[PDB]
Amino acid sequence: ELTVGINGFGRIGRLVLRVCMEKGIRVVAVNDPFIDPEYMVYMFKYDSTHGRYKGNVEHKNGQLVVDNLEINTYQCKDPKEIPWSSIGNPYVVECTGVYLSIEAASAHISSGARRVVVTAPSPDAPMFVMGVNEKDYNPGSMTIVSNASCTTNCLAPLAKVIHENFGIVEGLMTTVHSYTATQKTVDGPSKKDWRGGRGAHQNIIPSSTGAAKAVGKVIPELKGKLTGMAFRVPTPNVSVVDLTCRLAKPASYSAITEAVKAAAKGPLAGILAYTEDQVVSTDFNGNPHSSIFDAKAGIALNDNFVKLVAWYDNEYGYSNRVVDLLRYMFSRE
Amino acid sequence: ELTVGINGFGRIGRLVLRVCMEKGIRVVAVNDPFIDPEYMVYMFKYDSTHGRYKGNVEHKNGQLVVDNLEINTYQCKDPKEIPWSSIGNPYVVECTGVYLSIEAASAHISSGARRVVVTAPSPDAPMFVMGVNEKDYNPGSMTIVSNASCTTNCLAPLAKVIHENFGIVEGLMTTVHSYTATQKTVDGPSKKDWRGGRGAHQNIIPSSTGAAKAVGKVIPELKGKLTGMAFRVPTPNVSVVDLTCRLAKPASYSAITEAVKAAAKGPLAGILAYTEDQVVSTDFNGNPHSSIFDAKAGIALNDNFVKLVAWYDNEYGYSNRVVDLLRYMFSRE
Amino acid sequence: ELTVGINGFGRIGRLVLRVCMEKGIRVVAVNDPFIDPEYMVYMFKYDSTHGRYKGNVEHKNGQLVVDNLEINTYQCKDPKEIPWSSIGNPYVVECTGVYLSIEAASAHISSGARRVVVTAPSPDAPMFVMGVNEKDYNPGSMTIVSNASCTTNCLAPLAKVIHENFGIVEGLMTTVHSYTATQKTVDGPSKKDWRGGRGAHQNIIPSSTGAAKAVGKVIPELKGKLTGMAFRVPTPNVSVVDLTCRLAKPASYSAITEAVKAAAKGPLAGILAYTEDQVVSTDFNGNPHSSIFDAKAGIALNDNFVKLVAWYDNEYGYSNRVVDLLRYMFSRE
Amino acid sequence: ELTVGINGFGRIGRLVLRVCMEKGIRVVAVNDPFIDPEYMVYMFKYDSTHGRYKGNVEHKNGQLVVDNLEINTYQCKDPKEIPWSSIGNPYVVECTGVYLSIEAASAHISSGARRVVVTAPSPDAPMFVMGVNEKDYNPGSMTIVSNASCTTNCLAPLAKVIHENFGIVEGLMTTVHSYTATQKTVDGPSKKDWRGGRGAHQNIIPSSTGAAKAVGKVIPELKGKLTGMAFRVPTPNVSVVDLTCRLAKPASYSAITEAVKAAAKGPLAGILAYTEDQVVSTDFNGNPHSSIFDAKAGIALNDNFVKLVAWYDNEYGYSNRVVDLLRYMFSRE
Repeated sequence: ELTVGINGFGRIGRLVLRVCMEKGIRVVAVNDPFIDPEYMVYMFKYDSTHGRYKGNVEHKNGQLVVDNLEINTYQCKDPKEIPWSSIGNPYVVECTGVYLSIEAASAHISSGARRVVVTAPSPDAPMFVMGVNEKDYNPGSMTIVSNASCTTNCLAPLAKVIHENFGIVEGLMTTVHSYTATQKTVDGPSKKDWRGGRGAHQNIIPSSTGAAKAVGKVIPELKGKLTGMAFRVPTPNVSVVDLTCRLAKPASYSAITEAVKAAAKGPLAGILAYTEDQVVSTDFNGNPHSSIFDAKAGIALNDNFVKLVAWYDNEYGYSNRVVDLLRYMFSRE
Repeated sequence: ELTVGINGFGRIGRLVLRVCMEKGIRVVAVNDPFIDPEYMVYMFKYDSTHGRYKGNVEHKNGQLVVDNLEINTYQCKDPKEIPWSSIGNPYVVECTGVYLSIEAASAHISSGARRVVVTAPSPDAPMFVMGVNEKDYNPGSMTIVSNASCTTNCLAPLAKVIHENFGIVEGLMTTVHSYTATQKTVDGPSKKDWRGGRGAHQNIIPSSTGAAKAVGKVIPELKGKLTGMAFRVPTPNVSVVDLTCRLAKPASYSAITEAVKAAAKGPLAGILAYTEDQVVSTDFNGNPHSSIFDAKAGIALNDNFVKLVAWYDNEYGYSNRVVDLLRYMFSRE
Repeated sequence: ELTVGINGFGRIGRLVLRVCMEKGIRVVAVNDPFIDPEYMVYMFKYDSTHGRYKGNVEHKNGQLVVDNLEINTYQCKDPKEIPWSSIGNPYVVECTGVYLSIEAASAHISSGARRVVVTAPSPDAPMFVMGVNEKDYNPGSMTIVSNASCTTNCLAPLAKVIHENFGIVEGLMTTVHSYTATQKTVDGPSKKDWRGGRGAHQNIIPSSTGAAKAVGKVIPELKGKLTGMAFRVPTPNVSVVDLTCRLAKPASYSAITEAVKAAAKGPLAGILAYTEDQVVSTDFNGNPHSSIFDAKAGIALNDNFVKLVAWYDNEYGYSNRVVDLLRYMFSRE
Repeated sequence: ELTVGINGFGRIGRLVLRVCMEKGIRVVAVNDPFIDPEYMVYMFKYDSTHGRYKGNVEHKNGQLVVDNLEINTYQCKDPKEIPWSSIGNPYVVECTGVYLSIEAASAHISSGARRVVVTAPSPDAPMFVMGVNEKDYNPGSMTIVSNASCTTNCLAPLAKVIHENFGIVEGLMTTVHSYTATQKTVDGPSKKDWRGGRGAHQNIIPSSTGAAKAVGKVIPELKGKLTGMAFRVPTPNVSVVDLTCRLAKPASYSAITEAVKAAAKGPLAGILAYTEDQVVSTDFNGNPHSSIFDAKAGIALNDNFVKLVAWYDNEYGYSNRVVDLLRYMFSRE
């Protein structure tokens, strides 16, 4: 059926595997040049933020075995050398962060991948946010695709609802974001992101993200109407979007919440959720949604100028969307 | 000369004492119903975020002795019972957070305080931000005063510059704020701020603040043009203001930075500072400024819609302003 | 059958309720003077370290409703005024930390509690560690009992195995322990534990515990042979015991691990667990065991002098034991 | 006079530079293949744990300029290619962690370094702890030397005092240690230290250290009498030694503290310090001592079996000793 190969067994690769297991999608191979099979077992079995894997994990004859599913493993430094074609022609999830362009990722294709999903923004690959524009995917012309960013996946669904109901004249986004693997435990080297080299654990760290502007790629009507930035703070997971926007049509705060509520119950079900509870970040650790609107946290200056709040599990929600995109793409073959 | 009595030996009271020592202002008494003199020594001598006191601290004959300065100590539960009049008639810094109204704080006056500064917003007491409106202080009519909040003290100076140069049509503020003493180490009781009861250390915690709106009290032209909210995050000190505003007159980002730069060098010197360095929060721990503009962290969508970033040491900067206000008030007797 | 009333809805009270639900023990009432029913719902529904409650929680007609179980709620400041006798005569779990002595806790009895388990060490109430000395419980004479401390519950089972196999001549314990509700977010007041007032999140904090010595109360042969202390560190949950002991009979490290392994598989199953994996603290969050021996972390200088390591979820493991003690006590009526 | 070149501008290299400035030792060059001069300025100027550099730092003409001292900079990947001989023949501090053996470090020598101090334990280079065995240094035969580890530098001075006064029959050490640059922000790859790959900020992490055993290299009478291990915890700096030892001669706890006190006031002044205050870890951030004995934190089971506690700033204290070792070595030329 749908079969999946994963390149890179970092945080995304591992959670993607977990999600595939949960959604019953067959993973046929994992490739990582650095992480051997016995070590894969350990990294998958135990997880500091998401807990122990709820099934069984073992290594056998150079294979990763998860709940009796035997998964091939490779240690190729070059995508070109991965034998995708010898193990069916799976969809490939590209999680290394190193092959973002269509040209770079196309290496997978030449080695036998039927299609490729890049788990990061791409300079040129078509970008998709489930619930927003996946229907623009076209199998006739799109062999390599991007699932955008965790952040864009949180903001876009919310921007869609607000724009379609009220009209976003212009918006500026801040994401208060958990620290990540690219960061440092103590002040260390990060030569093209100096602030990002500073102790992740000790600091609030300003960061530049194209995540808000990129919404204009999945919602063309918003091109040039959004940008923003980030603060990385000392939490290990879960992040929050803080969107300040001016609306075309005037909207009471209650009209806004009612619109979001309706979207969550209906067309954006499973993508955008809604809460009125007095929640905090940990309440969304392990939440599969792309975006959870926080009604009570937001505030309006007036009917045309408002600040909207939405939570996202930047690891798990995004990983869930990657698998959702694979499934959708496959339904379109 | 100017003499100072301090009520409450919590974080603010202790740093205020430290600042008084640093600026050579004589503190004649500290009152706290709970913290005995020997314990005062310990709490003042050692500080997890601001380091050890750089001088000497001892207890002797029921007095706190700091760098040979003998300071009286009291343990009164009721301001009315504090013998201010018997030890000169000092200005009193009210740091308990419990006597915010003019009526409540007036207890100090009836017991002999010449004037009172409330180290928190007040329902009715006149509110002042040094560098913004202290000149509206009037000794003929104002015996009880408020130094506003740490947050308002960061935002107001910046809002002044932006408004006076370009005009703020409307603005929405978010402060990413370090956790505080009102918070909890683990999920515990906070019955009129449920989110604030959740583990401070584990969570990004949305919080409601009137700090942005209160800017309209010190800058009347901005009444009704500002509001905002907060996220409390797992850092012990230093916070950051994130102001999204629409400007009347169009302003390039460089025009904005040049205006702020000029204010810092001139009329707002010692209050508002300016940086273009790749800074993070810890870089401002122990900074005495009310607000440090971060040129490179901010971002503009266009000449009329911008997001501006300013740092503040919510403990030390504010404590410095409290003492500055005392000194100014005294210069006006 | 067995029915349970819980006094105090703090971390222990809440997890005890959770465990009772999990093990099918009927809780008939919760008393807390400060936490109202609607707030109880919130505190139980969401948990920063243990995640959302996996069932349903609502408030109705002054009752807490958990998975359709209607639970009475009270707000009595005095145990004497709690109507235990009016709702059957349940076993009472005393979790406030305020009524530790037999005399203080007996208030529950006079108001109708059939028996009382104090979830903390008691100056005089008989103390029990499941798997070690519960069989010494006697329903004829013991109406008020203590479940000791989390720490003692981790150390005692391990000490039992080591003593019975090899003989502990003497031992010194350090527990590296997560911060707790008694600690402070920032340097604040703690007049009979000065170090414990210091910022929990910023500091390694030495602490005095009678937990190791108290093992001599549940294992009489070890009276006078054990003591120790603690370091509180910036983790929200899960702790670790570090036991340095001299052995009577010489024991290779492999002999030691084999003994612990056998104990875990057999007589101490469900109390003591055993691992040889490369684990860290988060791997034991939500673990119900009293003690998980870490084979590879320990180290021996020689056959008679060794350092042994055992993990414990100081919240959940202990809460499980409280309920286990209730069940055992009931089987003895 | 004494001139110093530093290889590697990581945490140690930077603090060593800071210390050299403070103690008036001339640093003539810094080499780092990755960190360019402009970036060096930034990394030295700002420090998350130790605060901003208290002087001036600039880059000019490929030179690092600190308080008007012009320092050469190089970007050589191979020690052999560093022009030590062209800039006098300085002592070289080897801080990369990559050239630990006499053979590897000798590359510095062949390129003109007069002597080399390795800022880490070495498989074969003579190891020194200031205050313990520096007098065994011999310039006739020792061109390459090691300053041992931060941990060994904390334990050895304390062990010396205890052994010389009472006799250590055997001891087991635990160090509760702050996380370091080798650790990871979130669960990531660490193939020869699996536990050390786990999130540093979320976890208590058991770690194997030869630091206690290595004391037998600087105090020969203790060879085979000491070993231990570590727990890495979520603090950015400052660590603590927890030494459990059996004594030959019986010693009251007061006898022990009196011995340490006398050692600190006399022969080990500037190396070992002594406190009876209710201290916590942050109280020692920026402390230059190798070891600060904590009298009140320790505990004795009896006169021959005791647990002793000593703090160390694992970054700054060690860096100070490196420079002290350089100075001592030079006094011996």
